[PDB]
Amino acid sequence: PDEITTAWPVNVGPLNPHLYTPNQMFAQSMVYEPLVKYQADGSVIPWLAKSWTHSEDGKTWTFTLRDDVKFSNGEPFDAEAAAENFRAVLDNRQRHAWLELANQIVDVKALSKTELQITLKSAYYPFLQELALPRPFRFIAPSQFKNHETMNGIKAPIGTGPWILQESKLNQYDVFVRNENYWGEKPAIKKITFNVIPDPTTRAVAFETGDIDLLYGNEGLLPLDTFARFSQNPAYHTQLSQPIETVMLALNTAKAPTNELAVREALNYAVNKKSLIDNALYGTQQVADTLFAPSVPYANLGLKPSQYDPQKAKALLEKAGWTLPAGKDIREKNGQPLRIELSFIGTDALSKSMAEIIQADMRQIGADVSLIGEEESSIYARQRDGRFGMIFHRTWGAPYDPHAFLSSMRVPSHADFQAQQGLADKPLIDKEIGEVLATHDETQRQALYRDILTRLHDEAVYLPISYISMMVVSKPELGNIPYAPIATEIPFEQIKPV
Repeated sequence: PDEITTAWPVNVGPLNPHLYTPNQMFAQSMVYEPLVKYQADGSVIPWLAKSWTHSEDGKTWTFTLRDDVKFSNGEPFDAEAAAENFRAVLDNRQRHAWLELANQIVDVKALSKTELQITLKSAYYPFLQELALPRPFRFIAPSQFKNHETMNGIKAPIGTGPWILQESKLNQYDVFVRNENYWGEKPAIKKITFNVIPDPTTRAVAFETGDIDLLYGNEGLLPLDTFARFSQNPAYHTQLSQPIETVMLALNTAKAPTNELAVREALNYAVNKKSLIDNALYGTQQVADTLFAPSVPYANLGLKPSQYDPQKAKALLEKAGWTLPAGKDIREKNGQPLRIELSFIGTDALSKSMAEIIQADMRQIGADVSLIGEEESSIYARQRDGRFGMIFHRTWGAPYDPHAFLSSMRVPSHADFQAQQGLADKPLIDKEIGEVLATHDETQRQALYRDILTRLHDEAVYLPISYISMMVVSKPELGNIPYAPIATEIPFEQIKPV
């Protein structure tokens, strides 16, 4: 009644707060906590830090910490424990290159038990928002470091947060219980069991049978026709949030024939996205015309959508010299067929379904898309090294969008750098992304985001497909299930059946 059972496609991992896979971000966020806490309005509030000051040049910050917080094993949280966490994270600095605060922090020291001083290389504006992320700047008890580090593993995953990992059984389940000595608000739920169920259909079956009480996740959570059925079944409860991030193709500007602007612009008019969403996504998601929805901070720019218009796509191709050989449906230019490889995770039925639609729509304008569905490791390798024509991709949701997603475009081992590498203006874009991150002149910050997002739109680097939502299927007794401000978090401590 105050215990729930839910599911996740894999175990939560070791819950090292400072590492990535196989740790699951939402589980790191249940056990470990930040200095400051992200809010839906884009601000942060005091959290383990009660307050803070900064220097006039914006580079030196001093946080006053709570003095009443203990880790779940009774050891105190104080500035020394925080400073040792920052050292453990930055001892592995290379791994966090995607996150610009990890390159900005030049020193962290405890000035006393309650005062923590962080010095930055520059006046990095997103500092507090990156400190609020699920990882890596959250705090494990230093006693649980292994030989004074975390990058080589941890002992027990001891955090300050409202949940404690009770036990994990690999390939089976993970069980958390409420922290009875939490410094903040006491959750209503006392125990949460996660059953490991990798297949979406099997998840839906688990819920119908009553084996689980709650499913919570993005558009991959369960089959969408099933979800629509469940939303009409008065024995169940369902929800669909307002959109949290964009799903899009990345087009390789450095690889033929996507290296041609006119080919990328044509592809951007070839897909009927509303039909795609109604055919493959059961009508449950929203059409996307831009990298970021106009509701994302800094991104209400009046960018012009490319509406589905196969006549215009064909015209653009014809004008660029891609015309149809006698008796053939696939265009050719300089003897080369207009062929494009579309990469995605082959096991993933929803991705395959979308890819088949996109392939069919692009065949109608004379582009031959070849589907390359591979296991996830091979797709991630392709993202990193630029071995793709088109690849499925997504943004990151709040509080990463847009700043941190844009920051990462500079990192060479990410899909977006690779996709953009054929642009003559790539250096300028990357210089402008560095400038926007440290700008405190609000007019210049808006102007730099407008320039970067407008160049990316006008160069047709992406094919935005949908703004996707979180969705929930639950037993009615759990009541209304809230959403967290951070798109990757699950706010279990806010569920309040009574």
